Amino acid sequence: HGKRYRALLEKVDPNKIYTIDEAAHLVKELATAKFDETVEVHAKLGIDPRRSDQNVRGTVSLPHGLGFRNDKTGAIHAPVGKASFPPEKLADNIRAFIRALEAHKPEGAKGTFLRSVYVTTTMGPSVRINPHS
RNA sequence: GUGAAAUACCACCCUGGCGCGGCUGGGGGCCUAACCCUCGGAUGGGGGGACAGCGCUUGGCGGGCAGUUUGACUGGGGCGG
Ligand SMILES: [Mg+2]
Ligand SMILES: [Mg+2]
Ligand SMILES: [Mg+2]
Ligand SMILES: [Mg+2]
Ligand SMILES: [Mg+2]
Ligand SMILES: [Mg+2]
Ligand SMILES: [Mg+2]
Ligand SMILES: [Mg+2]
Ligand SMILES: [Mg+2]
Ligand SMILES: [Mg+2]
Ligand SMILES: [Mg+2]
Ligand SMILES: [Mg+2]
Ligand SMILES: [Mg+2]
Ligand SMILES: [Mg+2]
Repeated sequence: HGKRYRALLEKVDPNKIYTIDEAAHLVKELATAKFDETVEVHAKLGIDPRRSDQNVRGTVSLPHGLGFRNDKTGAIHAPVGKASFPPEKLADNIRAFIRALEAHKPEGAKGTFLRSVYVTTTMGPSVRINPHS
């Protein structure tokens, strides 16, 4: 890689599990990008994609504005916006969409579901965050 | 742009691979000091050796033994029915 996140990886730690509100505020400072940062935080899920009965879909737009689908490998992705929103508001938006997921969580789906959510951007790292606290 | 999927820095995952480490399971070899055998001698020497033996536990083979079962009707009983 470059020195983009080799300047930035000694301040942000993947090893020791973290929670949202303390690890939420660093998402715009962790991206050294030149342009237009669109943050994406994600976790994979414990449902077997090999059966379509357990899949999940929809379109639910976020309150704040532009600026959910599971794959066949069983992870989850979604855009939360554009550069736009600041660092301290996302404790409000970092628990926002994350509670729209579990709405359509399947019943015959087996296992702990939000597994490892790593707060990231298009431009950014692996850092542990709790889905809840 | 004629394949529908886009060839960026990223993370989050699939599949096989190596790499380190964490809990590890399995194999091999050598060693002696437990344990076993032995030695005119021994707090020692030689041999076998963590096997074997012995305890607890697992499943198996098991008339060598043990306890028993092996029906009634019936022109006697069995055989047949
Ligand atoms: Mg030897
Ligand atoms: Mg010896
Ligand atoms: Mg001796
Ligand atoms: Mg000896
Ligand atoms: Mg020897
Ligand atoms: Mg033994
Ligand atoms: Mg008998
Ligand atoms: Mg018998
Ligand atoms: Mg008899
Ligand atoms: Mg009779
Ligand atoms: Mg008669
Ligand atoms: Mg008669
Ligand atoms: Mg008769
Ligand atoms: Mg008869």
